[PDB]
Amino acid sequence: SAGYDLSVSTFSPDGRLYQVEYIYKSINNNNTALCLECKDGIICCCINSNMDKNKMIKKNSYNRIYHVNNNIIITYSGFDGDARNIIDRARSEANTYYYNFHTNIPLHILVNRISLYIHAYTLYWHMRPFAASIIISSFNEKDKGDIYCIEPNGACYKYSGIVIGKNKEMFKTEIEKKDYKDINVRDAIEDIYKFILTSDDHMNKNNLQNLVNFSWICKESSYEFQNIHEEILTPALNKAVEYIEKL
Amino acid sequence: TLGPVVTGTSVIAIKYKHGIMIAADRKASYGSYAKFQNVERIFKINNKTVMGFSGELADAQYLHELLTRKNINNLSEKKRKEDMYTPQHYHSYVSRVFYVRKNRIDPLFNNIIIAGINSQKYDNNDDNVLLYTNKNNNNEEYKEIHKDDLYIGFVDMHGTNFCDDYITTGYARYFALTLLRDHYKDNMTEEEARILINECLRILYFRDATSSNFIQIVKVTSKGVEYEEPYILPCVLNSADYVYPSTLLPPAGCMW
Repeated sequence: SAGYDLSVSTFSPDGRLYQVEYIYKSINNNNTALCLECKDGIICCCINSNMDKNKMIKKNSYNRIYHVNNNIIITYSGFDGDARNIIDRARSEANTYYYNFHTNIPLHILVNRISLYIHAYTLYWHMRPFAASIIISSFNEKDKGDIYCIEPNGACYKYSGIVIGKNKEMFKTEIEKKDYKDINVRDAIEDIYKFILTSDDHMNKNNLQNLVNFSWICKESSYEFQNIHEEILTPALNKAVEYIEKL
Repeated sequence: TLGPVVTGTSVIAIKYKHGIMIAADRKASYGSYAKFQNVERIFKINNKTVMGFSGELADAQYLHELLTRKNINNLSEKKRKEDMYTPQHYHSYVSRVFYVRKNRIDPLFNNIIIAGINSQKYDNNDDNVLLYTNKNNNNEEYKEIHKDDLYIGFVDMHGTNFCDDYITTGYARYFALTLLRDHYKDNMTEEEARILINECLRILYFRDATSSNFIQIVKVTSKGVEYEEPYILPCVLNSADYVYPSTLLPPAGCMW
């Protein structure tokens, strides 16, 4: 602070940009999103636990998982409007790439372009920086999984599994126990439900159905985007719930 | 574009009892030169919509790009199968593009056919769309689709647009259309529709210099958009007088 935290274009005397750190705090307070690489696909999950008191919301109507070309998963934690802005930009870059080259934009190039777009809103004294971190991921047989997470400061890193948003540390502690590169996405579903039950103290076995978005790109879906059907999420939810209530 | 340079000739699209059957020979000519003989001229827009073109190939490829990305963005926002754009929607979009370009005196040198299935009640293909995989190439039967649920639209260079039970472009507007107005009927089977389309294409082969007999057939049905295996159409002359030698005719006079 000390007057150096009122603008995203002023460095503090210790070399820090405080508006960016305040955005980070906002994101860490927001809902949880995670993406996990498995043996035959990637699995993404958003836990909308901030909406637990919103009883009148239409069941399963709030979804934070989108896709780019029907084969890239993009999700976020942070402001919905800013995330929609960034997703629109991602799709616009994909359209432009196809128009120019007649092939789909590679994942890593798209990540670089999105991160540059985000970074450009941290440079001027009259623009609000985006308050959202983005997960962008794909999967195909030959390359296996690619998961990138873009920060509000504009830094993109590559992960085997990522958790952003609230309670991310506990989720990471649970995620890191098992090597999911040798587990199948279907089997990972139950693990994820168990992790949700433990880590998010606002989530119980009653609102697990209406507060969690599940999507994947896997062999079963021909390596194209798909929301996991309730006929697959139901047995996994029941099993996680009974196992947890046992202990 | 200032005028046609590389052109495709003619497309035929008709409704039959299981959906749309659209045909075009796989030929693109450089003037009177048949430079390309294996050209695709019918494109898939989505699982229920196809685009055929005659005229300039570059303009047709431009339009195909536009529609490909339009369908992609449609799928990006989809939350239920009803949200997918209908053939009527794409026909309106193409008619609008053409109208705007006419007003600038900058038209695409094409005639376009937009055809497909205008309903979502006959199957659940748009529940999980695959852009880069095809599962048809399971052992289910076609659904009879009511004619009113099928759509065949036409757009020309000036933006003229309309719909009908059968649409033709190019020389099919004379040769094929005559036989269709004479002989088309509702609820034809795939066999009858194919026979009629083949008769039209045979006449075109015999009377249109730009045409070929290597025919691509595409079907839009409850199973989605299906590309049939291209096939050579057998075209034999319908009179022995053509084959009679000239030397057997009288040598005197204008005998030729």
